[PDB]
Amino acid sequence: ASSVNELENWSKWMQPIPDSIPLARISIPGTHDSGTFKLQNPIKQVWGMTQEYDFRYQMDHGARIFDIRGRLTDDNTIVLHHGPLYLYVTLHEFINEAKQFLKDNPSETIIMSLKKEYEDMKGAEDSFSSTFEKKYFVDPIFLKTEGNIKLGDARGKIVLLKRYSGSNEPGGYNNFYWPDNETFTTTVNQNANVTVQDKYKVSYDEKVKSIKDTMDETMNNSEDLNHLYINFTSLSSGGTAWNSPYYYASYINPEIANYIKQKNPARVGWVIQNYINEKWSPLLYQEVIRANKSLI
Repeated sequence: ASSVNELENWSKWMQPIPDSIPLARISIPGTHDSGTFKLQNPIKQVWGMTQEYDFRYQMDHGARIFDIRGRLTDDNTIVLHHGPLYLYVTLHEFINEAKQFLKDNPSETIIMSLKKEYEDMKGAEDSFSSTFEKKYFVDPIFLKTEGNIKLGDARGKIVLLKRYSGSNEPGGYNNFYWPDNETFTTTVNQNANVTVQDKYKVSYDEKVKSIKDTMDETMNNSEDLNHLYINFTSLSSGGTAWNSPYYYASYINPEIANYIKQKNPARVGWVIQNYINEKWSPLLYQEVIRANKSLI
């Protein structure tokens, strides 16, 4: 029906968006350190938890991008980690969850970002990349197309955003530089450029500015279909005393959500946040999705 109302369905919001629009152009809600939701021990919670609900919950709240951090085991499987902390979640669990969501809502697509979080468990046969490629990537859900991937091709599939080196299988978005604690720009492939604001471990003030300035850039460089803009709102600092990603998220989330609503942009980019829920005032993920009214 191509109605703007259809964006209101957090479980089917990409449905109204045209097939020819590059994913890069679409404004997408995403979560940071997505697999940290099973942590219960208060110490590991004030240190590693960045989400409080599961993968399926996150997706039903609009999230389509996932920050998956892996670790190679002796059993030659990949499990989710957060630093040296074993998250009681596996890659199979995530993919399993992604497939069931895509089964229910085939109009949707989920973008999976994969990074190696901790060193290979001494005893594994293969390396991290080959193990991921032989055992998992080989599954059909994974889109094997490259370039400036469009919505139409990715529908009902999982698009990879490689954040590991050593790939030997075409598919998704190639791996790229990505320097530590910074905002930068590079080229993914021959059909796409990237701009990433990933200033984690920085002052609350410097962070908010960095988010807003990167968002202003995308706001004005809106129609540039060949440009990726990944804006991380997530922020971590020396916790153990109200300095947790949770304290920051409670402020930054409504802050940015309002900023979006107020500005009413045509493009906000790929906004990767911590703690996706229904507690904060304006709702970040909702404003990000609504900014796609432009494409309709």
